[PDB]
Amino acid sequence: MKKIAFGCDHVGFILKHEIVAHLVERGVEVIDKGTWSSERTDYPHYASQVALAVAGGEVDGGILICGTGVGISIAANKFAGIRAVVCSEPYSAQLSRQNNDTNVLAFGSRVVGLELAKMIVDAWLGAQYEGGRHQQRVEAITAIEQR
Amino acid sequence: MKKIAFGCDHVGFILKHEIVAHLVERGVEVIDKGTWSSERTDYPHYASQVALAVAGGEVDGGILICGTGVGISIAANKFAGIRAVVCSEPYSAQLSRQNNDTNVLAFGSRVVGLELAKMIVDAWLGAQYEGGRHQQRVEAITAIEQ
Repeated sequence: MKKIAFGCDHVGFILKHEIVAHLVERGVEVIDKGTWSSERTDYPHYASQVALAVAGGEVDGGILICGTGVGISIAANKFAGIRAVVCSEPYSAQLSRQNNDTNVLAFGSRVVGLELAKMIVDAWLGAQYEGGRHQQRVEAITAIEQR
Repeated sequence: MKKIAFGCDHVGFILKHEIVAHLVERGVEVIDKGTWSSERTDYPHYASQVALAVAGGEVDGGILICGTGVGISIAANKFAGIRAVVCSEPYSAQLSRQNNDTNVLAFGSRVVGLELAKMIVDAWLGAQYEGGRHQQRVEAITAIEQ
């Protein structure tokens, strides 16, 4: 995860500058997909921008923030080749990389505070997909897509 | 949410008996898609069973349990007509009903303890979808499905 496409709605935006700064500090190139203010806007559009960038290989992964991260991650997961984890603790983030090869992480600005959110990001970026027995399971997910 | 399709893998199974018993205590009729023991099994199959039930209108919603809930909910979200929330607290569950009309709830037997899980289930079951400005956003999720 060297370059990441970032997206958020107006509610997720409250964490944007700090999370972007944290990613730059961790040495990742952030491709910013918006939004750019607290002006009311629709989360599915930003989900699409990040998801398209990840699925099309222009970026290694995506990070998405809304009020809870849930709606924005449901939208992302609708795209083929996207496996998005939403969570409020770092164990789920870490294991989803290890077992599910997640390429998109989401969380909620009204659920997690900033420093917990930073720890979830670190746990996600720090984990490696373990393949092995988990591969046939991940392949089952793809099969669901292409039916 | 009067009829719920339930599914889990062998790790999610550690919460099955008490979560199913709790749904029944709250007057929910549970359609059990398995699994039925702690023998190793693959979570995508139980995701499909629940998703196909919800999508085909056989039940009102779905509940899924694995180690974290994430892989099983990612699988479920790949099905047309499913909006699945995974979480480890009740706020996300509740708001996902209110704003996103979620029809599947997932959580992790290795992430949340039993009584917190019951509270998440209660919040999800008790919340109403509010429609309004949210329907446009939900319609956009469906548009991605095509």
